[PDB]
Amino acid sequence: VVMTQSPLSLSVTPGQPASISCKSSQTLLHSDGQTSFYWYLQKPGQSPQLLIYDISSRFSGVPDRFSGSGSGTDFTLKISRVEAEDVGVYYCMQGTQFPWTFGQGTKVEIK
Amino acid sequence: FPNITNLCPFDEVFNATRFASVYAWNRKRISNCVADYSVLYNLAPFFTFKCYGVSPTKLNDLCFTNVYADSFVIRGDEVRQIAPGQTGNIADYNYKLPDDFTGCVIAWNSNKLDSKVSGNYNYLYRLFRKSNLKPFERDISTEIYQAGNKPCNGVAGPLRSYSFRPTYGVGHQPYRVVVLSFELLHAPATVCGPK
Amino acid sequence: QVQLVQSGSELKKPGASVTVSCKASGYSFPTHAMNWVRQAPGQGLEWMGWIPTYAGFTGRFVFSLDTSVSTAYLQISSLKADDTAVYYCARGHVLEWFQGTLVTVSS
Ligand SMILES: *[C@@H]1O[C@H](CO[C@@H]2O[C@@H](C)[C@@H](O)[C@@H](O)[C@@H]2O)[C@@H](O[C@@H]2O[C@H](CO)[C@@H](O)[C@H](O)[C@H]2NC(C)=O)[C@H](O)[C@H]1NC(C)=O
Ligand SMILES: *[C@@H]1O[C@H](CO)[C@@H](O)[C@H](O)[C@H]1NC(C)=O
Ligand SMILES: *[C@@H]1O[C@H](CO)[C@@H](O)[C@H](O)[C@H]1NC(C)=O
Repeated sequence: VVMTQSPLSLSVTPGQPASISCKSSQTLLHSDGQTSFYWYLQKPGQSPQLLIYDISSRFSGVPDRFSGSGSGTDFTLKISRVEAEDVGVYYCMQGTQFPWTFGQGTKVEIK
Repeated sequence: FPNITNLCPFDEVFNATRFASVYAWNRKRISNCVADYSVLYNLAPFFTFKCYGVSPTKLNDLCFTNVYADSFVIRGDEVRQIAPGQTGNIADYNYKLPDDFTGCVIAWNSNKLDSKVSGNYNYLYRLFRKSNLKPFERDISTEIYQAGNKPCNGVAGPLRSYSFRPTYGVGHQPYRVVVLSFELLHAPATVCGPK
Repeated sequence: QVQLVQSGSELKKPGASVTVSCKASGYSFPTHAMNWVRQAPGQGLEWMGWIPTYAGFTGRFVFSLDTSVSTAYLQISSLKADDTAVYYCARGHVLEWFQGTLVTVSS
């Protein structure tokens, strides 16, 4: 299992779009009934919430600002408008209905 | 109506992470809750919203004794079978409505959630029975039915799976179906909104 | 949508056992889906186990839930460990959602 997030951190400029990515040797199915790839956001001092991706193009979750994509061996999450709210750590995960293995996390700091 | 402050948990039926087989469908009961059919209307009905006996527009003001939610997954071409007076493999062997049904049938395309590239084979349905199924009847047993010309205590002379794949055209994509069966004025009504 | 509530923290000495609480809001179900997830101090997150099973780690961490409430019961059979981690209760039926608690051991 690889589950590795490449960037250490993103640019801090408010209003500046930016993206992160996670690589794997597990690029297709991991799950029992659907897919293999999710993102979590953990704000400092808080439990994580979920952002949802798939192998073929798909993107879901509660917020509509974020966009998931990926190709090859690498899964990507991007942020468009940066409100300086999204300060914390973003993580990659591979389960679905099914439990999971997990990545290391990447830091997003906004100033 | 009489100081009920609870809200109907429609989200626990409609936003579920897992859906039932056609047979052995999930059946939830809603009572002692304030209805809000604003949510289940022109927000996310997607493909269809077909009601019998009510006008959806004023559904929020009718007041039911009980509301029952029957939830399951079927192949898209079979959606027309979840209706009064219909026949076919689902209507005859898996899920049947009474022909005097007063509820609403809501359905949408779940290809993005249920289909797999190799195929999602976790959804089963009944293909054979000794007789047709009665309205709301459930039968989840296995009878190695296909005796052909010889009764079997082996395999054949049971149930079958669906194959759900993102690319099988349209009629073969899976659909999530929720049926809201209404029990109206058989006892003083308990579930409504604005009244 | 569905919220979870857990006891905020627990503290006890090595050799002792503890139980971690959790309850979910909701009205009815035919079955259960849930996960216990751990965040070690300064690391990413690890699966502890699904509806009473194991994530690959066995022994100290065992559990047995009853229902949608008292859905928890994460049990640590022994605190003779450096597992001064935050534990999370994950909801698996409507939209995935997390809540957590801190469990420690004093010197
Ligand atoms: C069911 O969930 C929706 C929101 O879920 C989104 O849409 C789904 C189809 C799916 O793609 C999910 O992954 C998405 O996150 C609830 O919609 C909310 O309704 C209230 C009404 O006041 C509104 O204020 C919120 O903004 C809506 N939420 C979003 C993200 O738009 C819906 O109420 C839930 N319940 C039912 C019965 O449908
Ligand atoms: C729901 O949407 C349809 C168009 O798709 C519209 O004709 C109808 O009037 C809307 N219903 C209500 C109550 O606004
Ligand atoms: C039910 O919803 C419709 C939507 O157009 C609204 O006009 C109507 O007033 C609502 N019912 C009541 C009793 O308010």
